[PDB]
Amino acid sequence: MKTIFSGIQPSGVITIGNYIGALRQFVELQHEYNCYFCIVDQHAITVWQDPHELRQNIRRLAALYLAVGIDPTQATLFIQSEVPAHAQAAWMLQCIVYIGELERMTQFKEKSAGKEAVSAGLLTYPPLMAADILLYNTDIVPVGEDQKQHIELTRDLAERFNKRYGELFTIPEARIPKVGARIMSLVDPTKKMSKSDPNPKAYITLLDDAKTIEKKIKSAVTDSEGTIRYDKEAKPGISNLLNIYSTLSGQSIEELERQYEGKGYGVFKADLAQVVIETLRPIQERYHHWMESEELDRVLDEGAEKANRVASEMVRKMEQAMGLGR
Amino acid sequence: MKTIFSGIQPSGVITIGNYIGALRQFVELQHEYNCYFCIVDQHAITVWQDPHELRQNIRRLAALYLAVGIDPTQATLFIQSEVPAHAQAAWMLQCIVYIGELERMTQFKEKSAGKEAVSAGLLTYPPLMAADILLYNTDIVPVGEDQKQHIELTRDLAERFNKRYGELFTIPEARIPKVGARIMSLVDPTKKMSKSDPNPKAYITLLDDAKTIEKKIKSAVTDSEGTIRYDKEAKPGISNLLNIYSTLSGQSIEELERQYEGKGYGVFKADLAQVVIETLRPIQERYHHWMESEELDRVLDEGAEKANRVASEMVRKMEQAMGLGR
Ligand SMILES: N[C@@H](Cc1c[nH]c2ccccc12)C(=O)O
Ligand SMILES: N[C@@H](Cc1c[nH]c2ccccc12)C(=O)O
Repeated sequence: MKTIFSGIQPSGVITIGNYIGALRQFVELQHEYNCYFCIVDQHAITVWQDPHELRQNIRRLAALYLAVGIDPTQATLFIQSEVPAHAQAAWMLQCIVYIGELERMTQFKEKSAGKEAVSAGLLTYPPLMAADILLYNTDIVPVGEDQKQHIELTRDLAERFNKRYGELFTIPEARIPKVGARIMSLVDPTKKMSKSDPNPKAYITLLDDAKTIEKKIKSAVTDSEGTIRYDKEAKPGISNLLNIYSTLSGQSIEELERQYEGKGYGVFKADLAQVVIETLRPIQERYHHWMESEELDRVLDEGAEKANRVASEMVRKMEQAMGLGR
Repeated sequence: MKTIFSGIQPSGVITIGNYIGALRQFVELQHEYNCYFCIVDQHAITVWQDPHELRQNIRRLAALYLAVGIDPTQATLFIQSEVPAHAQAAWMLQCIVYIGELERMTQFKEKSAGKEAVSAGLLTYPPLMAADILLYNTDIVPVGEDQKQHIELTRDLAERFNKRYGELFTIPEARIPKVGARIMSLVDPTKKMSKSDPNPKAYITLLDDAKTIEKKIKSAVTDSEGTIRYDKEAKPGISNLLNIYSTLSGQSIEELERQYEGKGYGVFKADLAQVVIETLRPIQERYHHWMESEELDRVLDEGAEKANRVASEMVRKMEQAMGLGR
């Protein structure tokens, strides 16, 4: 089948927005395509991290990905650092990428007006990300609007390498998410929902307990009209809430409007709070079952193992072309 | 015992000056100290390389080191790329080093007034070099006046890592060769002898054949005072020769001076030429023996093994501290 590579920054918290926009759809994709889900812990180290928190967030993320419904026998789930080829191929590519290319990256602006105290990791992480991708001959890389820049560079490195040393890598394509909706902040309906929002009331986490989901939805910003009708502009807040309600319950927007006809936001919010709790419940159940189970490790184990099989043969061929070793 | 780490760039052409200044001393030292001789092929790739050449020079140099007298049961001799812990540890170190430190690196001058098209690996090989040294707890690194700068950085990185994560690394020390024998070039006695000299007659290669040694020596530059007397200033050429002669035949400089009291440069050169030929003879043989012998790879294999055995361990500990993997 076609291959798909997806790197996951270990951070132990993914929003209902991530779930709805991309994650959820993967459970389907994993039968049509050959998926790889790498918990890129080496990339997470480019910025300060607490060792214990990071070690923890790596298990959390794997627990949660399985909990959501990723099948470890169908797809491949693994931790980046337990597959050495990543770092090995990262070095080889660093050697074919020019400094300029990495400097002119619309993300290295992190150098902040004379910071200087920036890890070289920040500057060099793109060639590692190219490795993550290229090592498995991936075809599609499900990234957002923002990442596109990195995809292009890996595409460039792939070809540069191919022409200099021979046809080895597959040029990857940056495919966008399905969504067709987008989940906005509950506190500012114009802004997009994210884990990195300074206000916790802005998002709902797949591990938020009922009491907290109840609390956050009540607070979600609506408007003064008092009617449950879809209106992108004019009624941003309601329209968002309706969007969340609809994708999770399977009921149309037209349907939900008709249902909440002469009802106000008070009950609407109380209803939504429920549909969310009813939807996260099994996930939070399964998740804890995975955090307790030693079967988790056995999964990561065969994950790496399956990944290593391919990565290695790729590096072998890379070292072969470059002229390294024997 | 104490550990000594030495990275060797693959070039297959080491001069009689390198030999006299460092190599020779190791055939002895390898019995007291724990020595690692790493053929840094990953570093050699930061600049344009031809696959065949690099692949070749790696053998040639392994052969050479054994020929000169490195006892593989006593010391460890391995190729860099064959021990993954090097790249792995290189990445983690790139993450605790700031971009400034790498730019203010007095060697990055190869940036050519803004040539811009330089391999990022060029800007980043210092962290790899720190890896190489640090992975083996090495106490001493025999580098010349030229590399000092890099040893300073690795001393720094090592110190930084230890403070953040705890005592793990030995802060190495750069210990130079035994002073007195600084072998200048055969054509310019104020210039140092190097494989990188554009005039072939400025140096003698451990594999230079008799006819070539004879011709280069004869053309060695001398003064007109026509006496075989040591004179650092005034008589540079003769003092160089007297140094090459002395260090090889074991005679004292004065001994040679007296022994030549009423002789000219014609005979002195004819004598020197043969004592050089006599010294390389067994090396050139042992070198060809090793080259075609399949035992070479076996030696390299047990080198990887021994190296990896320690490297893997140190990486495991580094990953532990940084918070990577499981
Ligand atoms: N920084 C990217 C990095 C990344 C690493 N490996 C990947 C694989 C696929 C897509 C992105 C990546 C992100 O968080 O998305
Ligand atoms: N550039 C140094 C690099 C080096 C790599 N690995 C090393 C290990 C020890 C000392 C120096 C190094 C040289 O050619 O000498």
